[PDB]
Amino acid sequence: NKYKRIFLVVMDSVGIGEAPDAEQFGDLGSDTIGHIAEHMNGLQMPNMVKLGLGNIREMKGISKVEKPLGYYTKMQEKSTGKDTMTGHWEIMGLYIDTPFQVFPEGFPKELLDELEEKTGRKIIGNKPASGTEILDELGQEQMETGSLIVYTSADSVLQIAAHEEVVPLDELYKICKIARELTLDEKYMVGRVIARPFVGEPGNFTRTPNRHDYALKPFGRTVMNELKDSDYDVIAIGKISDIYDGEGVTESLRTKSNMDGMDKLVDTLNMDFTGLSFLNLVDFDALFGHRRDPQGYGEALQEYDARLPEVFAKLKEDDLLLITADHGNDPIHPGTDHTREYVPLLAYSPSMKEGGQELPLRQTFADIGATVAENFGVKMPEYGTSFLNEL
Ligand SMILES: O=P([O-])(O)O[C@H]1O[C@H](COP(=O)(O)O)[C@@H](O)[C@H](O)[C@H]1O
Ligand SMILES: [Mn+2]
Ligand SMILES: [Mn+2]
Ligand SMILES: [Mn+2]
Repeated sequence: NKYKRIFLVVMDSVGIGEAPDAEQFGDLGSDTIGHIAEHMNGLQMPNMVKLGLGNIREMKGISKVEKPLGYYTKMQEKSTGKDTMTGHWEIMGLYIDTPFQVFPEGFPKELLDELEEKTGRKIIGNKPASGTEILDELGQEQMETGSLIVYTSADSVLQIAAHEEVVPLDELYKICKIARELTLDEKYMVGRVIARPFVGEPGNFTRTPNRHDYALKPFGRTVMNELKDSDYDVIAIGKISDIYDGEGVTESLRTKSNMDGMDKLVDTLNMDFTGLSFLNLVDFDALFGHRRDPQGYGEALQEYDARLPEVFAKLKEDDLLLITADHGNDPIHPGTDHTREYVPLLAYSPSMKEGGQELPLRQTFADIGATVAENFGVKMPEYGTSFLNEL
């Protein structure tokens, strides 16, 4: 094998400019990194610059270098949707025709009607809201009526909140499983159903750790499945295990923040493994992209960049570092949804003694999966073209 360990980092939502098919999505003009760089009066990302980020595209404060540390290009998404699951499933070798839906105006009446019909309970709320906002507003009504608070976020989720002393936990879980079945329907395909039990009294409600998620498995066996089946390590960091519903995962490391994510990445560099360490840095998307906060996004990008030299120092000759994203989420764009953008690709190993070069544009995110598969000698995915030989 060319590399003993591959470290794959998804900077969630860190797009590098509108894709050729952005118009279809109402995403003309989108540019996640570029608009952030303009907001910041120049982004300070010297380490990503050293890798070749500016060689992909020059942006304010992000210039090309003559000798990038590794190879660089961008990737184009082939799957229909621009959600996190689609992006990640494509990265790991799939093609996803059916997009996961978001619900800025709540769920269709047809779906909620069937959920009421199957559960024998009324549904209230039906809007995007934070857990805290929706409980403050509707918690008391929920307690008094035995209704279900159904809500969403800016992502593809359906959340059901019920008080633990009013709706027994096992009943809430049964209801969520019903909702999970009803939402395997392309009219209202949600990525994730989430049980949101809460306790307390009016003016003092708190969600409990009895939260449970109901995810969909990837629509196909992924490169991760193939690595696991061939007795390789597949270490998932952060949201990765959840995104793939555990498929192909041999170890999962929970993270609480981007900095904690980098700490866990460092933890994996310190581990003797053979296979894949796969990190998702979610703060970019969750805290900054969706909240349309270019300042916070810029600061987070600078915080992430400052962590990289330690990663560079720990990489061995037979390690490969891959840095990419799963879509865009331009924090100066209308609405609250993701944006259809190219994503950067940087590929670096210390064994690249004369630095890197430009790779041909990756025509599907599955080029990553194909590269990982070829490296480890496992079954090649149906989609994707490996760039292993180019490195
Ligand atoms: O909590 P996570 O990280 O699993 O994230 C989950 O809940 C969040 C809501 O958080 P809240 O209602 O507390 O503001 C959603 O944005 C996210 O799509 C969902 O997967
Ligand atoms: Mn848009
Ligand atoms: Mn994402
Ligand atoms: Mn998102």
